[PDB]
Amino acid sequence: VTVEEVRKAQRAEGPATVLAIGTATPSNCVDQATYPDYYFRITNSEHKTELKEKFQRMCDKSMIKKRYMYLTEEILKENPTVCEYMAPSLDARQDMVVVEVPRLGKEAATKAIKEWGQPKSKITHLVFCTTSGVDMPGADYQLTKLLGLRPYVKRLMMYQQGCFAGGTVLRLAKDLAENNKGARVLVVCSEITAVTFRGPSDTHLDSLVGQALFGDGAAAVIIGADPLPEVEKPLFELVSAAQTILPDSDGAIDGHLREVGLTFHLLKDVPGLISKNIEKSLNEAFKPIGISDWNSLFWIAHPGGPAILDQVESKLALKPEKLEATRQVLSNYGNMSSACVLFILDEVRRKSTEKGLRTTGEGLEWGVLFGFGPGLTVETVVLHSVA
Amino acid sequence: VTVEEVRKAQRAEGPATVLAIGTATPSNCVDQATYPDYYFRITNSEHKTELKEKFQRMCDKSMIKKRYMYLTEEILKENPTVCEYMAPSLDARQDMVVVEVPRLGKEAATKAIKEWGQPKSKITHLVFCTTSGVDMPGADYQLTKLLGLRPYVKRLMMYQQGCFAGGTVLRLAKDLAENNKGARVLVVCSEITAVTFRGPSDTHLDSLVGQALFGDGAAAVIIGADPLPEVEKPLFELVSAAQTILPDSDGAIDGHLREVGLTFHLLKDVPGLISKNIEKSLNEAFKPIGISDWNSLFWIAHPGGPAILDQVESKLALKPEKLEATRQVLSNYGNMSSACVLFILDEVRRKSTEKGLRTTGEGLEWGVLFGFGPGLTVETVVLHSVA
Repeated sequence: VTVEEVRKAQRAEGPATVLAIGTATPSNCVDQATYPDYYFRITNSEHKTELKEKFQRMCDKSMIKKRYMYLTEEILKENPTVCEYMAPSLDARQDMVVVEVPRLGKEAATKAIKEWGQPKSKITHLVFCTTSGVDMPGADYQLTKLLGLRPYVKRLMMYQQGCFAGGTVLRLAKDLAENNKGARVLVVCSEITAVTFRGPSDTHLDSLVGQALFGDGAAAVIIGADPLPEVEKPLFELVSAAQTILPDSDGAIDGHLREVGLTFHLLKDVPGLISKNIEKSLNEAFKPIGISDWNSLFWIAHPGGPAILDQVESKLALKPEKLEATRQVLSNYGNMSSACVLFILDEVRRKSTEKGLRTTGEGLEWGVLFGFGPGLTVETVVLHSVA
Repeated sequence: VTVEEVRKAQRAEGPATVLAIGTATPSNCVDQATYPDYYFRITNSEHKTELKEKFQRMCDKSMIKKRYMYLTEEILKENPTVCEYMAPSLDARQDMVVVEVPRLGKEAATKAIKEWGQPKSKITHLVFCTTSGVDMPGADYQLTKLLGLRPYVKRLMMYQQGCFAGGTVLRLAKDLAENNKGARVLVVCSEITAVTFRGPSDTHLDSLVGQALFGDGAAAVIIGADPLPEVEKPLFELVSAAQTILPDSDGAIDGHLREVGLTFHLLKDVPGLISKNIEKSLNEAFKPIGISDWNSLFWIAHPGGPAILDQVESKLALKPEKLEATRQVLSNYGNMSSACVLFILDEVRRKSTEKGLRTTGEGLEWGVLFGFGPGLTVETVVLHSVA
């Protein structure tokens, strides 16, 4: 037998297809309205009255109503170094997220697999993504053990990538599914802010921004090409996937894993940089297939913060309806990093089904999924809806 | 315009092909024969006679002649916490490797690209792998920046996987190259032991094994499908790629990133586990091809330790010269983790040319590449040589 013959028999035929979506969050629901009172109490910072006033404004303008957090008051009372702005606490943080990340990931994966309707032994690939903690063997191994997947599942562990990774994992699963016949890829993004939670500082307001925006959550997706008729139910098709680094964006967002845990730094105008350059990525993606009206697409954008959405909306003159699904998730979950865009994808097909629309993409044919993160990196995924 | 139409024009035709191999190490060469004297001196443990005696026997049995290490005596003098067995030192270690890992990686990448002969702007994908530190943005961004790759290069950052990742990155690049027409993938593995280096402890001899085996190094590979005639020169073909977790190997190899840096643990007979199970991976991979004689293959195996090679050799009854290239790399470089098999792959084709053999695979047609690591995980890649 020749290599050319193996290649022919080994590869799939059709486009990568989203076959199921499942989501999960911690049980502790934290409402944004009174978070500043709670936050400044548990971090023993109630004497910092002016800084609390600043934080109240941050939360009021975050356009977040609630978040879900693994960290509770009880847990934080047992981990006082985590409550400090900067105290040695990495070990404490790691002990938490090394367990919680794959645990929450399992919940999302179970729901996705349940929707899927196929035996979990049919899962051939696993892409696990997180920005919360690192370990060897990784969370991918732990999840495989918790779920009881086949030991010969082909795993890819994606650590410490940040907010754009939601697009990255789809970009990955696409090539895995399309290049391997019978391949069914379980994608899981799980994020826990226990690694980034910390007390307030008067001279580090960019770190406070994180405390106002980031929430916990996990999302899982099954992806495969050549869907089995009747048995499997396509939701979306992955058409193409691009990644790029924005011009003049060096050091805009930095995150370092230190003895004090994961630190968060903002140096440049992230909303300005994204809105200034995003149309270039839209052109690159959609010019080949003859689309120039961005309002004719159904949208999924990472809600890093409300300012990104507002300025992208303004720059492109998007109708308010376009980013409704995005803003809805931001409102009800906050910024769950890499998992966000998968929650939003789930929201789009939900509202489409509920409204009884022509397609899973709000009745539209083509869509776009955006991830934004450190780099500054922009992930662009072209989507097609299903009837 | 249809999705099906896009897919047909989007994919590549032929098998993923290795077009170039480049390697690099720190300039500081460390002699293994006298390493026990040096190591126990620089870690202020000269008074630990019995332990030093044990370490001398470890080093003598390691079958390593020398290693290359970024860590010099000068650097260790300025970072005393790194010399201790367990002292807070992660920040010091991170400051080192966040820079060195992409620096050494670029050195290897430049060599590969030079052999390749094409413009670096023809690189469409970057797979970067390392077990040495984490940062946001990651080493993949830094490499893209330093090397001057196009901003829209599609990056995959693989952190904290360990020794089996040498096979993982090939499995990855295989799908990226074969599913995307014109795709050319730069794969880079870069490993720096500055994260794991620590002083000796009476009651943690498994950690001491690491100090005897692990060395620094980086390897880079250009991978693509549909090689251009004349201008590009194929070296190997990637036929298939598998991954699996061995039975009853739970917790055989653990690695934890903590405030003392990266720790290393052994709990089970790793050589025994691999040797006992490796033939299952061989059959699973080669029964389809119609091969059952493992001596008809050319071999690349991760030299985790000499014991693994010796027990695999006897278990399969391999002719002694089958693991010649593997042992040669172990002797000259030690265990460079994920980069090892790429050094060995380079050794095989150089050695074959030097012998004037009919193929790049020691004059043979089919070959196998193994990675072993935390899981206990095994990666298996079927290779085909080039005339």
